[PDB]
Parts: sequence; structure tokens; C-alpha cells
Amino acid sequence: IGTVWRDALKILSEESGLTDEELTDDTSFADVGVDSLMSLVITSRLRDELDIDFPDRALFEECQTIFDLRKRFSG
Amino acid sequence: SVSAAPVILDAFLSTLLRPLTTTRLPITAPYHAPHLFTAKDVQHVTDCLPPSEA
Amino acid sequence: AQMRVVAFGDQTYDCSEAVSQLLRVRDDAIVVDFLERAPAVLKAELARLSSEQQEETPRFATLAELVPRYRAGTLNPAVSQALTCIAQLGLFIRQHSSGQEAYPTAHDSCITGVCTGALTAVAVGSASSVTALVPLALHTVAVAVRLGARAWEIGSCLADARRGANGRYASWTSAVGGISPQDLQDRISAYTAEQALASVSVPYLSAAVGPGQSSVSAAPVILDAFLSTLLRPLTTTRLPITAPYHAPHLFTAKDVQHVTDCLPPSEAWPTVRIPIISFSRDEAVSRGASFPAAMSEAVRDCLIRPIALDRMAVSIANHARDLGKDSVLPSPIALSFSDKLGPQVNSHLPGAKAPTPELTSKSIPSAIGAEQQPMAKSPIAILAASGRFPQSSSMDQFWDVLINGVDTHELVPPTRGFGCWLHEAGEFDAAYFNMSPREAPQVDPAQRLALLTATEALEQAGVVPNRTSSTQKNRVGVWYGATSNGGNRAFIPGRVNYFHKFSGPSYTIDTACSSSLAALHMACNALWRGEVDTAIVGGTNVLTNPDMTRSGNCKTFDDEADGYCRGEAVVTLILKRLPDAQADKDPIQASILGIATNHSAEAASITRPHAGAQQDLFQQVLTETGLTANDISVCEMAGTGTQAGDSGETTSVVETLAPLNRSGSAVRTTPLYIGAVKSNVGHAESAAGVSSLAKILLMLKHSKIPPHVGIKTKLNHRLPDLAARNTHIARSEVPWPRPKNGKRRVLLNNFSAAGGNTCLVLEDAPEPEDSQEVDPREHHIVALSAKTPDSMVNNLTNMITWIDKHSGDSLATLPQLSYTTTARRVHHRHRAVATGTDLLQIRSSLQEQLDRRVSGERSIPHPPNGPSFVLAFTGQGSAFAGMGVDLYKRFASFRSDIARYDQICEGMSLPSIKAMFEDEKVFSTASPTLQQLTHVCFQMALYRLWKSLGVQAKAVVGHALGEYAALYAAGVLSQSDTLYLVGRRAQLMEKHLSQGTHAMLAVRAKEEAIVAAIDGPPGEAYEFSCRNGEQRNVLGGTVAQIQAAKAALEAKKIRCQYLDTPMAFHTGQVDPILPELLQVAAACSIQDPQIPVISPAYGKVIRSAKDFQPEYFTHHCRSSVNMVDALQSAVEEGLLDKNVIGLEIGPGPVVTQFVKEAVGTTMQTFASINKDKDTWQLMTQALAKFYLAGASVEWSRYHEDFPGAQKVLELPAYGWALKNYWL
Amino acid sequence: APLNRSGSAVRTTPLYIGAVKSNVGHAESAAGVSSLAKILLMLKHSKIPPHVGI
Repeated sequence: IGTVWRDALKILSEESGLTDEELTDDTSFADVGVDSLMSLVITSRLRDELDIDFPDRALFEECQTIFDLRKRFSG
Repeated sequence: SVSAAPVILDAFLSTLLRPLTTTRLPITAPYHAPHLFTAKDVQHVTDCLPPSEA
Repeated sequence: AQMRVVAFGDQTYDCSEAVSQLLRVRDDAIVVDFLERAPAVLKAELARLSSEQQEETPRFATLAELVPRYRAGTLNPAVSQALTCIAQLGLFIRQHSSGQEAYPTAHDSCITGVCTGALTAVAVGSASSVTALVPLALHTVAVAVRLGARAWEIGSCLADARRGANGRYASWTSAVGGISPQDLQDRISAYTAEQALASVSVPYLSAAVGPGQSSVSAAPVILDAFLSTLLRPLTTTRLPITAPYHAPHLFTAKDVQHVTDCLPPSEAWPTVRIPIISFSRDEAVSRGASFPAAMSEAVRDCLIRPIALDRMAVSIANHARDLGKDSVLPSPIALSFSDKLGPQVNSHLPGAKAPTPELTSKSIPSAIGAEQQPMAKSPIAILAASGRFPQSSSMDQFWDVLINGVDTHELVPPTRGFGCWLHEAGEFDAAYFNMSPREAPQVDPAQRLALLTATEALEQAGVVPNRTSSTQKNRVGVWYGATSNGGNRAFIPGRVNYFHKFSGPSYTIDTACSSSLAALHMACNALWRGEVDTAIVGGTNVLTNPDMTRSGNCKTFDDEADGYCRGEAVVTLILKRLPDAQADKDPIQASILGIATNHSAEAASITRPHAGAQQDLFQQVLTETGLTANDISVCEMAGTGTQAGDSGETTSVVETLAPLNRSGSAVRTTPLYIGAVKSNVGHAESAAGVSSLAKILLMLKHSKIPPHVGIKTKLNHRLPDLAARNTHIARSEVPWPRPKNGKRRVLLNNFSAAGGNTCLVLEDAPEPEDSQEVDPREHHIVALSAKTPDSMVNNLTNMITWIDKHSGDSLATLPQLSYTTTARRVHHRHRAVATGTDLLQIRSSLQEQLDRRVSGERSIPHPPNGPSFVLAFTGQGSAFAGMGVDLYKRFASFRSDIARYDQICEGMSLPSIKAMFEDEKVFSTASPTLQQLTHVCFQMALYRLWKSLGVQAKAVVGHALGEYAALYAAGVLSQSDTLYLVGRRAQLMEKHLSQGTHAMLAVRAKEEAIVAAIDGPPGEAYEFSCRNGEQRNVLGGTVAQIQAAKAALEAKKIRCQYLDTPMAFHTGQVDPILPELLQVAAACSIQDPQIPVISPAYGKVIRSAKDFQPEYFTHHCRSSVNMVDALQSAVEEGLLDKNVIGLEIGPGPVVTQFVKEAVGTTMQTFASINKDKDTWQLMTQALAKFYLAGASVEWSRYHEDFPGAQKVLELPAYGWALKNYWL
Repeated sequence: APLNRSGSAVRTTPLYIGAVKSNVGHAESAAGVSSLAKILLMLKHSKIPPHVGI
């Protein structure tokens, strides 16, 4: 999970323009400005690089902060 | 949203720089093309409804 | 300025017809759902009744079993009230769901009821839509059943039944006419005072129908005693009300609580919103009260108050004038005597009742496909039936033996008392079925005969696996009956499924005696479920061991004999849902409207049915189908050979289909006839039912009735003469015409002694649609096939005999023959073909072919995968006036393609090309750009059409303009890209050039002679524009150079011909357009070829996208067209060969000639178009050669545009090579 | 038993397998009903039996 989660963090930092250290548990997608189209692109990048079975809407539907996404990636 | 044939569409997208993020949508045909369809097309598609007055 | 009033009726209004009609309804989801759910709640609430009440309630599964009791009157109040309420609610729901009537609204409507409907008024008065009313409807049904139970019980407590009860329930109410209400009440008061009766037994007024008529209720005997006092002119009648209601001296609030207890408390009960107009109460307008409150008040009205009917009209008028309207439209539902209601209310309002008796209700046309009624209970169609029979070999011989009226009993052939046994017992065509020639005896005769009959039935039905969405390889189940005797008989349907490739359910059912009939029943059940789309059914009864042992089988119309006269039959049928068969254009022979059965548990001595069960079954089946006995023409008997049955069942069957009038007369108007297939063929133990079905189908086809071989002596003492009861038997043929615009229905039933009494009703095929559209085709193709040389010979001779017998049928039969014999058969290896314009041409051709085959010539199968075709695209040098406009007219795909291409050219700002294919006149004034665009468009369209027919290219080749069309066929370019390239190149070369500056010359001579015979080396004086062949070459250049070359060559005695092409490709003319052509070329989307391209520009076979760079188009347009070297390279590469079939796509065989010359004089070539030959002779010739070669042409698409020729004829059965096997 | 794309155990709860064939053999016509009877007994006693066939 650790390597896959770290690659996911790199993808999120790339898309949002933030830095890995900044994407902490408390931060919320609303503050990061992860827009709905942004959620789609992030999900596509995740399922393309790390080859995960993540539906395009779980990020928006379930993940309101980084912690929820971390839990989802924990599998 | 921008649409075209897949090959030319990919060719056009490649010349979009980094701060111009892009994705792909599950559309499998061209729509909203004033230069592709004409009134004949809309007449054909809707021609299945029999004519009547009620 | 109009209001509609909804009124419901009391128990007086009979509800037997309405309930049955609602049960019939199948096209409304809400109605069927409600009618299915209502029995559940009926049984649920009926299970909470006291022990005595439950003991006197009939057992049922659904409502269909209640209506007979209701009609008979032996139905207790508890369920009578609930049935009445169910009828009212169902009628309203149907009116407001399928009738597309807006739900009543408080703005312009109001509701009313009397004695049952006050319950329904609140239910309808609460919901705002039909869907929101079903749960409330069921709640009201529960309330009604509970109320009826309570009233029945109080009545039973007051007084009991009588010794002559006989099930029927006495009446408790009687209407009295001719006395005022108050006067009658005073009369009752005087009567009670005169007598001394308990306060709970005196008669009382239930309703005051008006100043001239009134109703009074009491106990039965007390009621009759009081009625005896009422003299004339007072008239009295006995209503069908079974319990005391409206009695303010028998019920109190406690009973109201008891009845209402079925509604649990809650806050979700919808408040009543549509005003309810009631009259018995003090305040006549009700609105706002919750559903439980209004329901309780309605129960109080129904149980404690006397309904004052006389004031109904005044109440409605008062409400109308309160709203301010000046008319009311009555909409009575199940309201007895509702006609008088209309004017009675209107008379109390201003006399301005505008008639306006119009209601536009033309239903909107239903969406295609969905118009058919949901698959539930749809008519079944019998497509075809085949099967062997004793002393016969097929259906036709069976009919022949039937009509002569001859008993099939005969001495057993030595090869295997007398019996009805198949003359030929076991013979098999082992070769056809892919089996060892010596292992056939291992498979028993039953399986072999089943396989033969199934194959014949499928062939006759015009069914080919995987052609239509209803004849799939995985939607064809097989149900088979089993007699009393995997690679055994248990897998007979397994063998059918395996050989005919069907992958579907298979079963071998057998219950006790109706194994085949039960199998058919379950096949129709599965079809109605949607499990399968087709079904092969029909059992077998062929014996294996003779075991012949008294000297008698069955006496003529008697039971003095001891034997049963058992027989053999291998019948098999096909089955489809009627809508599908209709949409597929198959030979529908009959239909199965409905089927039902029971087991007849009751037995007499050992195994017997009962007359009551038979009557119930006949009534049930006649009801579900919805047809009365007066329209059933003939009925058939299965029989069992017993004593009481075979004779008395006749009286049993007529009991329902022709009951005797009580006064003594003929109930029936049209004569009825009976028969028993087991009179000549004999009893087919496991297949008698299917044999009788076959007999019925034969009767329907030939439209006759067979003379009976039975009754010939004095009528049986157990079978009274039926002549009086509009029934009899025929000693000879009695014509049975199809009634004009009518249908002839038949009822087949089986009376197996085991107990089964399965019965079903048939129905003649729907009016055969009369195709009118003529077949524009002039030349037609007839195909044959077989799997063995002898089978092919037999097929050819059978077809020759068939044609000779219909040479004078009609001009519009040959297309039908072509369609049935090409697009509705499976094509074996051994093929044969004839083509012609008329029947005699085909007959003579087939006769000659058969003569050649029988002379001694062997028969050779075809290659395994069929031939491989190398396409060929012509250049713009042979176009003529009408370029296949007939194709544009007779083919939908071609027309759509041309329209599409015209639209796309208009999109790119290119000339339209539709005119070229419509008027046929603008060819004379067509610009070069339009010419080339039309050429390329036609090339693409024709290639697509040909590919649709089932020809797959193995290689491609073009000549200087078919190259663009050639590439698309190879998949290198998309159609839009090819059109854009061609159009833009034409525009560029038209813009930058001058017309007529250059020209082109064609010479038939070797290159060496050409170079040696003209002064000046090639390249400066003249150029080889295209190298066509060994001795064929063409040259181009300027006018001066060309004329000098012409003079030099003609002076040498070498003929040379000018070419009309105003432009000259592959010359110095095309030099100044290459930059712009390349610029346009780069914009297309090149792609890897899907098949080799025999490119003449590079003179090499090309199989990669690397060669089609944008410079390739420039090189092709500039450089010469080397054809001989490319063709030689293809020949040496193994691509082309003396075995592939060339096929030109374009105007005339020019390229195919080059290919044939460069590959061998024995190669076959075909041209799809020609200047002076209608396209269809070439089309049929090419398709015939493709077929005979071994190809697999898509015939179905060849006929799809010609509705005239879409009808399956009845060709003779497959010519099996009959070989004998018996062990 | 889905296999994770990255490769791991996705099916959390164990998915036992069993077959009556070894215990009593094969009836060829009653195999289905015999297996169903075994399922009913396992449900009643809430005990997956040991497997035989090693």
C-alpha cells in the first residue's frame, strides 16, 4: 500500500499543483480546489499508472479529505 | 468540450500545454456538428413516429 | 361549464360479465397486477373467519373459479361483497388507465355510491392517481370482505338455512312498488303490532327508492309472510341480497369498530380530497376527513342507516349549483339501472344540457414492436409438421389414406392377428447424419425416425440456424415425449441439438399417458415464459420387439372387442410465438389460442375421469380464450380403448359444447362434428395426441372433413343419436369452408384413462397477407444442395417433377421459388444451380443437368472454404450514360450510400452527385470533376454492396482511378478521405490546367516495335503513360507529339486509336499540381492495409503503410501505370493463381481481361456492369458461379429489398438416400 | 475468486470448496440432490466437513 499510496500522492500533487508534504489528512478537496473534472482526471491517472479499480466517482462521492482517500486506497 | 475523429482528436490534444489539463469522455460518435448533419438527418431520425392529430 | 359524477352500484348489479372481461384483459399492467394481488388478500382475510363460515366457503386459486359459483348463486355473502367491490374497482382502474381518462379532480367532479361503493367512493376519493389507489383498493377489499362476513354471521344467528337449501342462498330483501314510503312503514307497524315478534325479527324499510317505489328487508320466512299480505296493485320482487343491512336495530358502533379494525392506525392515511356526495347522512358533502374516518362513516351508512335513494338526484343537483355549473355527465360504474339517472339529475338544473355527445378517442399508434400484447398469453403458431404414419410416408399420403376412409390394420410384414404398423420399419440415411455405415443398427428405430422427421419439419418451415433474432442457435429448445421401451433414446433431443447445432434446452418428459401432449403443453409454457423462441416437439411410439401373440383389434363403433389397436407415429412439430412468425414470414398453418388441463382425481373403478371435471375444464378453457361454445366447429378424441370412456365421453363432451335447451331444442346454430383419429391409424400410445394434431392440421390445410370409418351399425346404447342436438357424423366428405372474414376454430381434447384431461383449442391461420408489389427482377436464381451424389440426383429429379406440375400457376411464383430455395435452406457440399428468366428455362436447364449426372458423370464436392476473389477497379475510361441507376432504384443500401456521399461532398463544397444517379440525362453535360467523383462514388457503393452479399477480397487492384477506391476496400483510407482526395485533385487539375492541351493514344503492339517505329527516343517525343499488357500499350503527350506518333505508327501499318479523355494523366499536363496535391495528401489519415494491394504505380505488391506516404499519391498521379510487372510479381508471389476468381467492380471487364491474360486463359472473370446488358443477368451469373464454386453467399440480404418474393413455398421433402437397417 | 490487479487476496472471507463425489461416489442422476442434501446438513450443523481425496 505504501508504494502505491505514495505514487498516488505524487499524482495528486501533480494534478493539484501542491507538494507531497502538503496533502495531509486534515486537508479537504474543497480547499485543494479538486474540481469535479479534476476528480475525473485524477481517477483516470490513478487507474492508468497504478492500475487500481477505482470508480470515477468514489473520489468525489466518498473522499471529502485526504484521509478518506487514504483509507479507500488501503483496500 | 472538443470532439473529432479519434486520430485527429489525439493529434490536436497533443499540442495542448501543461496548464490545459484534458481527459476523455465515453462518447462513441460525433454530435452537435452543424457541418456534418442537416435537416434531412433530423427528418430521417424522427420519421419513425406515424403522423396523426391527437 | 360541466361536471362529471362518478357513481358506483350496489349488490343488485350483476358482476359476472365484468369480472370475466377484466380477467380477459392482458394489455394493461395495473389491471393484471391488481387482479393477481386481490386473490391473495381475499384468501388472507378469508382465513380469519369463524370456523363455520370458513367451512362453507369454496376452495379456489384465483377468481376464475368463483364466477361459476356466483352465476349459480351458491356463493356466501362474505366473498360476494368482496367480489362486487373488486369488480367495481377493477372497472374504474381499467377505465382510467387504458381509457386514458384524467383522474377525477375536486375542481370538476364528485363521487357517490350506494350500499357498496360508499366503501369504494372513499378509496377513489383519496388517491390522485391509479397507481396511488391500488393499495387503498386492496384495503377496501379487505374492509368489504370483513363487512360481508359480519353481516352474514348476524343473519345466520337470526335465522338458519332450509333443508332444500341445495347450496343456493335465500334472499333477504324485496322491492315493493305501488305504495308510498310512509304508508308502507305504517303498514309494517300495524303488522308487527298485530303479531308479537322480537324487535330483532320485524320487517323494516331498507331503502326509499322514491315516492312510487320502495324496498323492504326481513328474514326469509318472515319476508315471505309479510309479502303475502301485500295485495295488488302492489308488486313485489326478490332482489339477490343475502344478508340484512341498513338495519338500525341489529348493529351498533361495536360492529363498526370490528369491521374497521383491519386498518392499522398511522399518520400516513391520505385525506379524502375529491368531494363525496352521500344522501343517507344529514350533511350530503364529505371532504377532509381522514381515510379511516371516511371509511368508518361509509361502513355506518352501509350497515346502520337506511339508504334514502329518493334524495340522490336532489343532492347532486344541490352540489352542482353550489359549484355553479349547469349540467352533469353521469359516468356510472356497475350501477344497475343507470340510464334513468342522467335525465333525473339534469331536470333539477337549468335546461341548458348541450348535447355534445362526442369523445375523440382515436388511440395514438403504438411504437413498432411494442404493439404486440405482452408475451403473457400470446397466440402460439404451428409453423410446420412432419411425421411418418402407418401405410404412408408423409402428411400427403396420410391425408390420402384418411379421405378414402380405409382402415390401416394389416398383417405384419415378414421383414420385421393384424395391426396398424409402419410398412417400412427402419430405414436410415446414415451418410447424411455423419455416422459409420455399419453402426446405424445400434441406434434404435425411434431415434432415427425422430431425426428424419425433425429434419423434414425444419426444412419445410424455412428455418435456418442463426439468420433471424428468433431462430438463434441458443434459443431453440426441444421437448420430446417418451414411450415405454447419451447414445440412447434418452438423448434423442440431445442428438437433434448436436446435429442441427442448436444449443438449447432438451427434455424427454412422460407423465403417464399424454407424454407428447404434456411435452407440447410445457413447450408452449416455456415459449410464453420467454425461455426459448422456437421449439421442436412431438413424441414417438414405434415398436421394437414384435412380441405378437384375441383375433380382433376394435369393432366398428362398439366395444365388443378386447384389443386397443395400437399403432405407430413419429410426428414432430415446430412452434413460435405468433408475432415472431408473422414478423419472419413463415408458413403459419394453425394456432393454439389457449391450453388447460387437470388430473381428474376422482376415479370410478380403476382409472376413470368424471363428467363434472370435464365440464369444468371445458368451461374454463372456453372462458380463458374468451370464445363461446357456439363457434367451436369440430372436436377430436384421443381415447384409450376402454369401455365406458370411448363411448360415453361423446355425451360428456357435448355436455358443454352443445348443452340441451331446458324446453327442448338445438342450442347450437351451426352443426358440430366429432372424430377420433384412433379409428384407422390406431392408438399411438405415446403419440396419439400429436397424431390427432397432425390430422387436424391436414384437415385445416385441405379444408375438408374425413368420412368416418366408425359408425356403420346401429348406434351404441351409450351414445344417443345426436342429430336432434345439432350434431352428427358424416359418411362422406363434407366441405368445411373458411367463413368469409371469419375463422374456423377446433377443440382437441384427450381422455386418457390415467386421469389426464389435457385440452386445447386451435384457430385457423391469420388471413394470408396478399403481397401486391411486383418483382422488378427479370432473371432469377434457383439453387439446390445435397450431401451425397445420389441425394443430389434425387433432389434434382424431385424438383424437376415439382416444376412440371406448376408450370401454369402464375407469373409471380418464380421469385418465391428462388427465395425459398436459396435464402431459406442450408447449403450442403454437393451443389447445383440453374438460372433463367422463366420457369421453362430453369426446368430445361435442370433437366439437362440431371441427364449429364445420370449419364455416368460423377459428383465432386467443393473446396472447404470456397474460392478467394481478387477485386478489380476500373479507371475513368468506360463510363456510360446510365451507371446502374437500376441499382440505385432497387437497392436500399446503394441509395443510402449515394445519398450519404452526396451529403458529404456538399459538406466539403464539392459538386453534388445525386443527379447522376437519378435523371440519367445529365451525363452528357457533366464536368470532369463531377465525372471522377461519380466514378469513385459508384465504385465504393458497388464494392460495399458486393461485400454485403458475402464476398471477401483476398487482393485488390486498380487502374489509375480505381486505385483510390481500391485502397478503401483494403482499409487504407476512410471513405471521406478518398472522396476528399479525388475531389480536391480534380479541382486542382481543373484550376491550374487548360483543357485539351494534351491527349492520349492507345496502341496494340509490343514496346520494342513502338520505340523502333517512331523517330526520337521515348521521354522527349512520347511517354508510356501506362503499360497495359504484352501487346497493349498506351501513350500520351502534346497534340503535336501525339499526331506525329500517330502518323509514324499508322504509316507502319499498326492500328492505333485515339482516346476521348480530354485530360491526360501520367503526362506533363499533371506537373504543376503536385505541390498542392501533396499538401492536401498529407492531411488524410493513412492506415495499414487489411489485405494486400496490387499497386501498379510502384509496380509491386504493397502490404505496409510505409509505402502510402503522402508522396505516394503524387508519384501515382505523375508516374506511369505499370500493370504487367505488378501482375507478374503477384503471380510469382502466389497471391494470384489459376484458381482464384477475378471480379471487376466497374463499367465493363477491362481490368479482369488484363489479369486473365497475365495469369492464364483458364481463369474465371466476371463483370458486375455492362453497357448493353441489364445488371441482373450478370449478377445472377456471378452469384451462381460463386455458389457452385463453394462460396457462402448471404442470400437473405440479396432478397431483402424485394417484398414481392418473400414467401416460403412447399417444395418436396429432401431426397434421402434410403438405406435399410434392422437388427 | 477475483485476483487483485496489483496481486493480492481480494476475497476476504475464505471460500471453501467441497464435492460429495469422493465420499459416496456419483449417482449420475441424483448427484445434484445428494449435493443439495449435503448443503442442508452443513447448514443445519454449521460445520464444513473435512475433505477426502488426498
